[PDB]
Amino acid sequence: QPRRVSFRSETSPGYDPSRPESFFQQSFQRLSRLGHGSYGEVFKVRSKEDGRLYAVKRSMSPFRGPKDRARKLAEVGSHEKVGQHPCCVRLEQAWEEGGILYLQTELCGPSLQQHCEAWGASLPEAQVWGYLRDTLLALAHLHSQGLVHLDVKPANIFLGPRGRCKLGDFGLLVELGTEVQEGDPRYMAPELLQGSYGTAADVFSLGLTILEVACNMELPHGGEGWQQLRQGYLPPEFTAGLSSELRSVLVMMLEPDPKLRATAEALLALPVLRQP
Ligand SMILES: Cc1ccc(O)c(C)c1-n1c(N)c(C(N)=O)c2nc3cc(Br)ccc3nc21
Repeated sequence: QPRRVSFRSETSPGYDPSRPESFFQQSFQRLSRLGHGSYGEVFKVRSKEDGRLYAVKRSMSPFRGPKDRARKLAEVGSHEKVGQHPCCVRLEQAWEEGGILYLQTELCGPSLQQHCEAWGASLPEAQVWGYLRDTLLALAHLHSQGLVHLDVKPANIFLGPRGRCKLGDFGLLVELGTEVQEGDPRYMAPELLQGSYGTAADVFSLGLTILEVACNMELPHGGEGWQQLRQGYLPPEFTAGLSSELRSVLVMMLEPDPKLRATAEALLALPVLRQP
């Protein structure tokens, strides 16, 4: 039986409990599969209730134990803490059935990773600035409530109409308070190695995210190149095309010291990052 999942109607017309098919198969029409992996499968679906378009992600295998169930269900809780924000993916409803967790969110466009692969070059700075502003707005929303995304990267930023984008994938989100999972080392803030976790980590990740898409550069997983991006100076070989304004903003975001690194509110207050 399907049960609703929320951390705040735990018990549908298109779904008959007498029928043996699952709630997902009975109340949704799978138009296409947006992605699949160890996390499970993501489908572009049309709801048989209101007809609007949504995206539903389901886990791959049933819950192994209580720890696995609580680990997967924690994403729903983190998504609720974010709340409704124009630059954050909105969660409609979440439910479990047969040890499988389903998350239904609004349908967004392609991820920033897919867009940059298709463009096959450095993104135009006009597109970069808008994506930097929208993600900073999302980060400022999370940071104001004491939340750290910890996985800001092109794959977790989804494009929208008119050059807008939304932040997604809150599985690694933690609430700073008086349980951290491993993140992508290519976008890892330098202080995370020493266990210093704070909202400043997201700003550094977005800095490397923008640096990657604005220069079409592959971020290193480790080594000397990993250090060079974290010593306070930018690599001149790929940052030549960057404008003086964008380069200065990246230097602010890539400050190795968390105490000195600028905040999302401070960056958004700058005139270059104000909505034109
Ligand atoms: C389904 C879902 C649940 C929770 C959550 O936080 C997010 C961001 C989503 N979610 C979307 N709302 C996507 C979209 N296009 O609207 C979307 N596309 C994906 C593509 C790949 Br490949 C892998 C995972 C994806 N997860 C997605």
